Amino acid sequence: LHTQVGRGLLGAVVNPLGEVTDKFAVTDNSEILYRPVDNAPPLYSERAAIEKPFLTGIKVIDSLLTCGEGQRMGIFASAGCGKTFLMNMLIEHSGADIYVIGLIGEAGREVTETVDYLKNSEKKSRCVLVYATSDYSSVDRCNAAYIATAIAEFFRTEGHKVALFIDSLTRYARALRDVALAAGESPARRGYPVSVFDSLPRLLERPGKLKAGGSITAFYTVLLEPLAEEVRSILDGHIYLSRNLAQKGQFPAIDSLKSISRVFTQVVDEKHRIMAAAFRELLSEIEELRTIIDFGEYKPGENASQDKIYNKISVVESFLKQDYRLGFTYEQTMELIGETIR
Repeated sequence: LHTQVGRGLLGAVVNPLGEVTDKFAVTDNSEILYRPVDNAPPLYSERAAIEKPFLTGIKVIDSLLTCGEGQRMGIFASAGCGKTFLMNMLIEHSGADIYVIGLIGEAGREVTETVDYLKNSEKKSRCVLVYATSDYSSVDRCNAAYIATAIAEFFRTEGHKVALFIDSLTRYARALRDVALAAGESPARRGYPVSVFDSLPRLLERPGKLKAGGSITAFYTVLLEPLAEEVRSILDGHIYLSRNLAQKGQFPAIDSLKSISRVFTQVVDEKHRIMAAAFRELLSEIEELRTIIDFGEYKPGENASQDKIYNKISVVESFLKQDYRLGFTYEQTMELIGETIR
């Protein structure tokens, strides 16, 4: 019910008991303080309105799905689809002050995959990893998410721009269902006033930007295969990783036409907003021609409008794809997308 926080956790891997068990980086600072894991959410009067962009360095996101400081964004994918590789990019190419990663219920050579990644990351000195493998109990698998959030909340009160990753909400929700059985309750025959099922919106309401402090921009992963629609109505947007786009060699497999950032128009300016709308129309026209092509109905020179759209497919695909080791500045992204829409 209380856990370690502070700058002394930077570079450390913490287990569901709040103990440091490993380090992927060692830091000068030793500050270790103690805070409760069940913090209340910010009153509406303490939250600031989301109005500043959280740049990710990912071209399709920064242009068409622009995130905001304090936003909570879902990442929806069937494994895999590359959900883990997209998050690695989000860590590597964004510009947060501090990254806090929570691996819930993952097999556990998965955690070493991530520790090893963090061990070689340029952001190693500003990450904290909280983990829970599959051997740990459902109470412990749940507690990893609560501990990661409390750690992130401390850094936000200190004024830091924090990014939080919970992977995954699905296995969290599964462990959450197991915990509910201990209380005698199931999704249909649920408890009141306290159900573990309503622990889900409370955990998700903790991110945001404080008027008197920093911000927590949170990314929650959801594994596709009903959990997704409730999380969908709680969050401020969702990124959809497509089984189709991965098989065709498009990474990141983000389907822009099925993804949205609801604060988009509050966090980019007008000259951005016009280019994004024009590009979204170009994608929609490319898909419609794909189905004309698959139907064997496209013939060059027959329809000048289709021919122009056809010759744009390669430059749009070139903009969409991104080498996972490459990050792009906002100016670079807007310059590239404008040439695409030219």
